[PDB]
Amino acid sequence: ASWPSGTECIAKYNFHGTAEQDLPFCKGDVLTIVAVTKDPNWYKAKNKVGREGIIPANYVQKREGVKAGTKLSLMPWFHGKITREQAERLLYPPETGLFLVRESTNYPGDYTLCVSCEGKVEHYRIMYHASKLSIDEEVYFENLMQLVEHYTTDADGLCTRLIKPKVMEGTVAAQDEFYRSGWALNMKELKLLQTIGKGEFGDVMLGDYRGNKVAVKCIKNDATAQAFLAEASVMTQLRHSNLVQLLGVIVEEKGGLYIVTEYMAKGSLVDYLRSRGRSVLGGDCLLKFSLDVCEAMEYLEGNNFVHRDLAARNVLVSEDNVAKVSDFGLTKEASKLPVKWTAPEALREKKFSTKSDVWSFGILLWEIYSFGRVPYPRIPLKDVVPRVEKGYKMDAPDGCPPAVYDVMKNCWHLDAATRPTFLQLREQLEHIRTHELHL
Repeated sequence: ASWPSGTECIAKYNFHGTAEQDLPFCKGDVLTIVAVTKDPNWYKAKNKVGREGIIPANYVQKREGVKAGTKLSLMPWFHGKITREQAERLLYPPETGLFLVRESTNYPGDYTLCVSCEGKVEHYRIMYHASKLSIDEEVYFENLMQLVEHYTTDADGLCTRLIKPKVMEGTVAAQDEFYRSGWALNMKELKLLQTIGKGEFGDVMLGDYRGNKVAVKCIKNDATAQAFLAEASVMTQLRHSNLVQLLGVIVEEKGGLYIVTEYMAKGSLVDYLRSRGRSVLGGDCLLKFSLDVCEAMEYLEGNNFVHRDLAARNVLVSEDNVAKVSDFGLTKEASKLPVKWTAPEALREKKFSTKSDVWSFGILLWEIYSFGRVPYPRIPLKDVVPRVEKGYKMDAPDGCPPAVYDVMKNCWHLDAATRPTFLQLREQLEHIRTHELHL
């Protein structure tokens, strides 16, 4: 079947054109299909700037979503909860360098490396502490992939170096999955310029990819890389003008895992507010930011996703002032959470829902109209939930429009079901804007 009009394809190679009708393009460029020609090998398509022309199907890769199934993985040789004996069975015919990683039955929370040395299969314990992996407690690693790169390059103490992986069955190489779905990027074209932020769950760096500024993120404490997979996957499925856009994924076999994202020149919404402040940001600007976030959220709810981590810090601003939700690490379909932003039922119940997201939206608005100030200002972090559950609610910020504050309050009802829908939030923020109840 030919690619329907509107299909997106990423260029695998540079195309210089064979005829005058042809549309040239560079490797990595995004092409939107217009229509297939009389010859299935060529399509009419447009580039980002809109220019149309003919291009070869062979040269482009259809871009599509990737589902982080329970079988999707970056470690063929990883076998999850496999038992010692099982590894012995999986590794029965004595082969030097035949290895496989499994979780640790023996020592809970850690992992175990299993190798076939000399008619025997050695089992080395991999300790997980302070978010790092280590066998000899001399060399540490961020993930099991780097550990395998290492011990494959040299035995470095082990009875033998690793040579051949015992590929678990059902494993789906995420590297070619993201590759075939048009989301794979090349490390050689990425130059990491500087670190924009070193956070608790990941790092973000400004970079240069094929000439354009880009944001690169890596995820901490993710030994199996599943946090990485989960975040990348969901991102390949999100497409809204108020959601930070995924540009691609970078997987170095050594173990460096990165998520390349559009660059947002103005930094987090928190900072933008604090820097420019009250004397610069008018009411329209503040309401405009609220609507931006609200639409992003209505989109997520409409696609059955729960953000679970909505806050001014996780909202970035582009060069021309468009606020976009970012940081989709905790994003999952209707099911640690930041206490000051999370709804009571959410911290207590094991399931999260859009209604908790709405609660967080309420908190975020307060952040917006407070110009970055931190939630629950004069209260100890150990009183919040109990005070809140005892009906406490922050005071409307200084100079906050009463109508805006009522939206906040409406987000803070203790009975989740009574909280507004994101569409109802948009409608009310629009009702406010329409009558200028914010000016």
